[PDB]
Amino acid sequence: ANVDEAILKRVKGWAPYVDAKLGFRNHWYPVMFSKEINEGEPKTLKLLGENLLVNRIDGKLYCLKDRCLHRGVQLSVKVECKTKSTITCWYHAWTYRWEDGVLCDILTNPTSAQIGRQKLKTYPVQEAKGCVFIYLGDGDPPPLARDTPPNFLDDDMEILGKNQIIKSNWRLAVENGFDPSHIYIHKDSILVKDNDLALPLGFAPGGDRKQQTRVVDDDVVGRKGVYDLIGEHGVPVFEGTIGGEVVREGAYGEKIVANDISIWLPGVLKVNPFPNPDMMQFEWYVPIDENTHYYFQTLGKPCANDEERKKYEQEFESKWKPMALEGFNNDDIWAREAMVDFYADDKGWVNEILFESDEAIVAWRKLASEHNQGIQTQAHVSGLEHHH
Amino acid sequence: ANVDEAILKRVKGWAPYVDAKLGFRNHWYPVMFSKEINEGEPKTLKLLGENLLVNRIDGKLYCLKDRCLHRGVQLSVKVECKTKSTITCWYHAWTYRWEDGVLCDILTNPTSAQIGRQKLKTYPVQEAKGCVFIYLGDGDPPPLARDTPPNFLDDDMEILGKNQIIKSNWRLAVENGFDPSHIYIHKDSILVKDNDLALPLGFAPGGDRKQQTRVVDDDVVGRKGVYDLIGEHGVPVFEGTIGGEVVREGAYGEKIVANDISIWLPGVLKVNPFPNPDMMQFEWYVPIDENTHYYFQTLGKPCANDEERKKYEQEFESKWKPMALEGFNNDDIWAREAMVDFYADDKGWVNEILFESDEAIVAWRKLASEHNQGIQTQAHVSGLEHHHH
Amino acid sequence: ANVDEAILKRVKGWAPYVDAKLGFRNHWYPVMFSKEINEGEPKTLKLLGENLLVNRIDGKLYCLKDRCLHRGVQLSVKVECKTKSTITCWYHAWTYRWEDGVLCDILTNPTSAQIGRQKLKTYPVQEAKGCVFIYLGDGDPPPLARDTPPNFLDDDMEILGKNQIIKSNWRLAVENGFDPSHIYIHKDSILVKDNDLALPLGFAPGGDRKQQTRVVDDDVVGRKGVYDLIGEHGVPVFEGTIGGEVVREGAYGEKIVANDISIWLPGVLKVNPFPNPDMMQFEWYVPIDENTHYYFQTLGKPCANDEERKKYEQEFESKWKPMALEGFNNDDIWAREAMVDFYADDKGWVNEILFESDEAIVAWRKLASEHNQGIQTQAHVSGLEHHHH
Amino acid sequence: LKVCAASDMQPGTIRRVNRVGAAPLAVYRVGDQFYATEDTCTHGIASLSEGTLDGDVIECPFHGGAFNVCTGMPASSPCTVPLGVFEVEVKEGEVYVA
Amino acid sequence: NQIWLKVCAASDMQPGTIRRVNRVGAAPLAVYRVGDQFYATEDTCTHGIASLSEGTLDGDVIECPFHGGAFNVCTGMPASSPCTVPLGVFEVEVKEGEVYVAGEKKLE
Ligand code: FES
Ligand code: FES
Ligand code: FES
Ligand code: FES
Ligand code: FES
Ligand SMILES: [Fe+2]
Ligand SMILES: [Fe+2]
Ligand SMILES: [Fe+2]
Repeated sequence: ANVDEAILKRVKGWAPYVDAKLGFRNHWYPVMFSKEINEGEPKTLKLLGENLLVNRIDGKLYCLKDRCLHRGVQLSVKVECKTKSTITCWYHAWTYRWEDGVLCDILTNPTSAQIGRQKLKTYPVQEAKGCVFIYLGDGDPPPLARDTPPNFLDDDMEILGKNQIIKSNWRLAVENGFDPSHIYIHKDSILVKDNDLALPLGFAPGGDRKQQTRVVDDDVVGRKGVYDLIGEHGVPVFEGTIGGEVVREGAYGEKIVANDISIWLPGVLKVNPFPNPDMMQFEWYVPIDENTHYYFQTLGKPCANDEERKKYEQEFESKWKPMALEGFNNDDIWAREAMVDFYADDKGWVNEILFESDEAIVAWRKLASEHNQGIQTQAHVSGLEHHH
Repeated sequence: ANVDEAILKRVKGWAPYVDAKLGFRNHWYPVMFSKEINEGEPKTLKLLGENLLVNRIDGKLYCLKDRCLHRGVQLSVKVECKTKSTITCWYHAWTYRWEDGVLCDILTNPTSAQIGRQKLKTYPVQEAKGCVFIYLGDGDPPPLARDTPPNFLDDDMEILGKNQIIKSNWRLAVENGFDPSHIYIHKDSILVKDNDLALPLGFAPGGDRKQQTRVVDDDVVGRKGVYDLIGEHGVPVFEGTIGGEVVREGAYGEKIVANDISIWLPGVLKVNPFPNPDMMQFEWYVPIDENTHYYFQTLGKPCANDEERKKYEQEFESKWKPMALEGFNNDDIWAREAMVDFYADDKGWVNEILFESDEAIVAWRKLASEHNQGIQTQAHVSGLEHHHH
Repeated sequence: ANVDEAILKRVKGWAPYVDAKLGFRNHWYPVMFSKEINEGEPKTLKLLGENLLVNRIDGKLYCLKDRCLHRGVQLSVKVECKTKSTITCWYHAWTYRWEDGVLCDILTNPTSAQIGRQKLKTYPVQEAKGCVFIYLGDGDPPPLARDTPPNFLDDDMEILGKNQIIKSNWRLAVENGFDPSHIYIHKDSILVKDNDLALPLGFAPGGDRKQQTRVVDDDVVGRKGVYDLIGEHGVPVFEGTIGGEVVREGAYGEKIVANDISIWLPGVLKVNPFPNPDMMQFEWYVPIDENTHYYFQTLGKPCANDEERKKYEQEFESKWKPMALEGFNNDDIWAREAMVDFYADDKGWVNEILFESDEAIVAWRKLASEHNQGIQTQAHVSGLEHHHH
Repeated sequence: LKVCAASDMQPGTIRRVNRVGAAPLAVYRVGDQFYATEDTCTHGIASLSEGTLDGDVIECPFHGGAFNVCTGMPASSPCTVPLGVFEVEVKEGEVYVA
Repeated sequence: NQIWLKVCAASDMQPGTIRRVNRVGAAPLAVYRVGDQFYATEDTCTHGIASLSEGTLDGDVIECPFHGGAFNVCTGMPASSPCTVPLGVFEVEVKEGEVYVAGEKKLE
């Protein structure tokens, strides 16, 4: 419980999601690209409120908690990797194996009874598509595929990305990403004009509530997500009016994009196709703490051979990165930030006034609340508590 | 309750005033000068903790709460006034009317069930004496005169002044203003020498407790305030001694000023005459948040024709602003700031050791406790009371 | 009650020490060097969370609380020392005697009933060895000797040092200083090579719990302290191994330093001999607030006369201060800072996993818990709270 | 000096006693016992005769400080300075005080 | 006298007391009497350097005096945080009113 019991009892339907200010434990989360972490060059990051160290040893990634068992310092204050397989705390030289985190030696007292009798927390790490995934959870991990949107892991699918740190709770970033009506903020986006995109200002919902989304609960690999289907029965708005006077128009353009929008646990959005008809955008909102998340952006594109990979690498670099990942998504960044104050005291969850297009977000909240693998608490961060 | 109930239980005399950290709700407050806001150029400010938007439409001022009803963003992050009489939230284009804050359009869903069924909070605005006054309150406003001191609104009274954000709670500003012994801090003001003021170091009180003040509960216009009457039975002190020896003297100039000192709800001091016998000073201490106030200073002078107005505005800009509003009151700004730490944990309200001239401050605390029109609460700020359903 | 009662319930061995986040009241603390305070030039500092004003009057030091009794302002905002023996508050001119804090005059009301019936808190001040000590406690102070390590006050001992503000709780600095195994952080210090020191990586302890330390609670002048005796039955570690392979060696010099290490209430370390075999280091970790301390470093060397003392001041300014007080103890500063997050929520005091050399710290924590002269609380800072039966 | 009569005030009540150009007193009845102190709180300028009695303890209306009406001892923070006590005597059921 | 260590007589320990056994050249042990039953663990808390024989026995639960961690004396399994590492359990045998404790722990 990260949130006052009085607030959780009022949002009955999706209490678990409101409680998860630190994110969901027992999922995989991308933290960096494979190229950012070199052989014997440990890197620091915070994930779900926990300081971690990642190292590459004979090509394989390892993840230790960046907190000495002894006096709780970060080892990364001064990294001492004295053998290929170990790290030695700078303070009193408690030495841990990267493989299993066992306290295998203490240079300051080789006779100590603690030797062999303590273990630093380790997390599983996996590389896929030149992305580094950490299983921030306990016990054997599930397959990575369960926590990836469909198609991300496809053999021919070429993944290129951008990662950065953003000052909002991860959940504000998720809701903004999946908000069908938020595309208003993108109306002056330079990608629109320049890649000649069709973009409505909004949607008149048609059909009934249940036809606004498809809640996915039946994926063979265990994925849990929601498709936004507002486009199927609803009418795209291209002329916004104030008392029947046209004040603003949509983007009239030839390229049809973002037919297929899905949010997945633990917090990754898939937009097919985007930002061009032969590409899709996979973007995670990875919880760093209460107030912060990684905006982990990737663009996927099928490529048969090296001649087409090199081609895609080129226009990612010179077109899609600057124009889409930045020129489009930067408005999402400040939109996320604009929501911090209303949600800061956990009261926004009670005090918001939702409208018709928010059914997509309501379906994500309910899906997140019933199919997440655990609530990260301050107890996981500082040390689990329990009295007899 | 903005304050630990253990502190409030101890301050029986004036608990509501100690609670009033964010200010008194359902009162008029000035926030800026008429000339500071142009037609169709909306301004952001914070008042009693609330983010507000102000606009001039066809010469008339309107005030919306600067928080979209939907996801609670500030409209002001990206102002989209898309027709003369509306504002559109930059996020999902919910569109509000300045005039009544009715939700009237949504450009992202013209067919929404919300349109016409929701209302952004609004506050009454009113220009008077070149000043913008907001009623930070619910329901129909009272007349402005209830929350202005005597003679502020007199037709002949030309009001000139200035405004800035001071980093102190509004109550520390009020008490410093109305504090009869605080004149000690002014003893070296350029104003005292260069305008030949008589300024004692303080007063040795005489008479009984009741005589130290006149509590105004009887004003026909409904005004509530306190006059400082320490001078009526008091002995002015012009020689400061330590152990018999004179260490400081008062100012022995010709011009007697400040014969009439009054503080009024919601927090406005009147000093008459000041800083010259033909003039009076009206100053507000307007709550922005718990740590901040507008120091809204004005000087008044009766001006029966357009020659006298021009004569006044010239000596305001050349003499009285820089000599009085700055060269005298600048010492009041850092005096206020110096009380912050002692009152910041709310324990100063228990631990202060008062002396006899603080009778006037105690009278103001009781007055303010009994006759305020409401306590602003963090509940009002985060918007959990007296909105539209 | 500085700490969650549930944490204090868990640390049965040393609850008072874990509570002593603001430090121990009723002890002497060094705050500055004699040469930094000149005749009639009052100096401001914070000690145990209290703002203090120190002044030198006819060469002698006095200390008042920097907080006027009336509205809780720092006198230091505008110092008005109008007679030799008094200070006048710049606000309403309450006037206090340095010698006893008595409210002896008010310039703004020389008839006040408060005159002679109120008292500003004073603290005793003593100079020794060019160092200013303040007794942050109540009533008659003990001799300075009780709260200084053996030999600091010796007639022959020339004391040179420096002082700075470090961002950690004082207890993290104490424990780092007395920690036998922290010597590992010093392995590559410029001073170990440039002064040919012997320096192990650590110690393999021998003997039982009781032989790891000597708990001094029987000194003739009342000092309470712990000697680190890990070296007496313990083997120094000169070869650091991982999986039986040598990955680091200690330093093999002829100079034996730091044989004799003791920590003393209220938090002062004695390291003998250091940094040279003819010298001692005395260092204080003085609590400023819960996040901050003075790192008050001194080096002692017996000089018998003017001649010696001037050579020592040259090798202090040229070698010892830069090579040792900076080049060695800089590692201690960032080591202390590295423990702040773990202890910041007080959880560290429950979750730490100790090993054998931590017997010395445990002995310190119990000694401090049992022989401190009182816990400083936030109530001592703002004003003591007590309700009747 | 004359104040009032034994049954002119009840158990657990206070009574201000002004004086010909002198600092006012406060008279308390604790059961059928009578005590006198200064009216002014030693912690500021409050009138204790406007406070709440609780057995032998007068609580100051300003900041919630308190004194024992017998001894004058501070009983509650923030009071630290003891209260001036005056000698009290009732002859023929007429309360006089010194 | 290494396989089985002679401790004391069974009636020379009140139900809910603890006795520390110092073995030479190895870690001390703690022997607890829970009602009529006897149990033994390592004396040294697995969370630090505390002696569990100076803790509080509450039925079959030993509370460490350092940080308030605790263990089931029967299983050696942690019973309160911050303890997470199981105590070594040592077989005790009461042979002829006489308490013997194993000189080596059960295999983890
Ligand atoms: S803090 Fe890491 S070994 Fe001591
Ligand atoms: S937050 Fe203003 S329209 Fe959605
Ligand atoms: S605050 Fe110092 S005299 Fe009033
Ligand atoms: S004036 Fe009586 S308690 Fe402060
Ligand atoms: S040493 Fe036993 S709980 Fe920490
Ligand atoms: Fe977007
Ligand atoms: Fe003033
Ligand atoms: Fe050190």
